[PDB]
Amino acid sequence: QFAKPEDAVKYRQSAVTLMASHFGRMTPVVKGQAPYDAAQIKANVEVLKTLSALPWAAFGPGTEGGDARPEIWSDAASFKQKQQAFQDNIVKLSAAADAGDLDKLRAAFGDVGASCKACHDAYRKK
Amino acid sequence: QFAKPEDAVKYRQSAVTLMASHFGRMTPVVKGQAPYDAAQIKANVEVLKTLSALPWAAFGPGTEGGDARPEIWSDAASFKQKQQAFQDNIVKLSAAADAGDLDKLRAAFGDVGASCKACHDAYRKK
Ligand code: HEC
Ligand code: HEC
Ligand SMILES: O=C1O[C@H]([C@@H](O)CO)C(O)=C1O
Ligand SMILES: O=C1O[C@H]([C@@H](O)CO)C(O)=C1O
Repeated sequence: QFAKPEDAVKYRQSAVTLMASHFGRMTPVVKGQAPYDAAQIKANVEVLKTLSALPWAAFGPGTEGGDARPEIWSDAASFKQKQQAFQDNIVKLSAAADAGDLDKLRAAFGDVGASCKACHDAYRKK
Repeated sequence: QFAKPEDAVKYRQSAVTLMASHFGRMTPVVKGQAPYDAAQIKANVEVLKTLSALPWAAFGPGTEGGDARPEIWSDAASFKQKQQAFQDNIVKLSAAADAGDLDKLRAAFGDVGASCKACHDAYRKK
C-alpha cells in the first residue's frame, strides 16, 4: 500500500508509536499506581491486539530505512520468529485481560515487554 | 495516557497516518484499478474501524498543538459533531464491506472521504 519505501517507514513508525502508547499506558495499572478496571483494560488490550499486527507488513521487501536493521531482511526467518513470539505473547495478554485477572495481566504484560525488548536488541538500530 | 501535551500530538499524528493509509489504500479497489476481494476489504475495513476511533481521545483538554485548530476546543460540540459524522460514515463503510458489495463500498467510501475533508476544512490548520 506504499507508493514509495519512505511511506512504509512513516507507516511503521506511526504504528509502533500507537502500539507503544497502548501498551505503556497500562504500566500504572500493572504497578497498582492506577486502579484496575477489568472492562477498561479488556477494551484497551483489544485495541493493542489490532495495533500489534500492523508494523510487520511495513517491513516488506524494498522498505529498508528508518531504525530498522538490514538483518530484518537478510535474516527474515529470525525476524519473523521475534515477531511471532511477540504476537503469541499478545494473545496471552488478551486472554489475561478477557479473564479480568490482574495477576495474570501483570505476568502477561511482563512477557510482552520482554518480547519488545528482545526484538529491539537484535533488529533496531541503536 | 500522555505524560505531556506533545505526547498527545505525536499520538494523534501517528493515528491519522495509520487511519489515512488504511482508508486510502482502498482507492485503487474502489476505482476498479485493483481487484475487489471481499474478504480482503472486510478485514481491512475492520482495521480502519478500530483506527478511526483513536485520534479523538488525543485532543483532550490541554493538548493544543500540531495542526489542530484551537476551535477544536472552543467549539467542542461542533468538532464532536464532525467526528461523530465521520464515525457514523465508518459504520456505513463497515456494513458495505461486510456485505461484500462493491457498489455499496464505493458509495460508502466516498461518504467517508467527504467527511474527512469537511473536518479538515474547519479544524485543520492550512
Ligand atoms: C520486532 C519483532 C519488534 C517487536 C516485537 C517490537 N518492536 Fe518496536 N521496533 C522494531 C523495529 C525494527 C523498530 C524500528 C522501526 C523503524 O523503521 O524505524 C521499532 C521501533 C520502535 C519504536 C520507535 C523508537 C524510536 O526511536 O522512535 C518504539 C517506541 C517501539 N518500537 C516500541 C515497541 C513496543 C512497546 C513493543 C512491544 C509492545 C515493540 N516495539 C515490539 C521492532 C520490534
Ligand atoms: C475531525 C472530525 C477529522 C476527521 C473526521 C478527519 N480528520 Fe484528519 N485531521 C484532523 C485534524 C484536527 C488534524 C491535525 C492533527 C494534528 O494535531 O496535527 C488531522 C490531520 C490529518 C493528517 C495529517 C496531515 C499532515 O499534514 O500531516 C492526515 C493525513 C489526515 N488527517 C487524514 C484523514 C483522513 C484520511 C480522514 C478520513 C478517512 C481524516 N483525516 C478524518 C481532523 C480530522
Ligand atoms: O512501552 C514500551 O515497552 C517496551 C520496552 O521498554 C519493554 O522493556 C518499549 O520498547 C516501549 O516503548
Ligand atoms: O486518504 C485521504 O482521504 C482524505 C481526503 O483526501 C478525502 O477527500 C484525506 O485527507 C486523506 O489523506
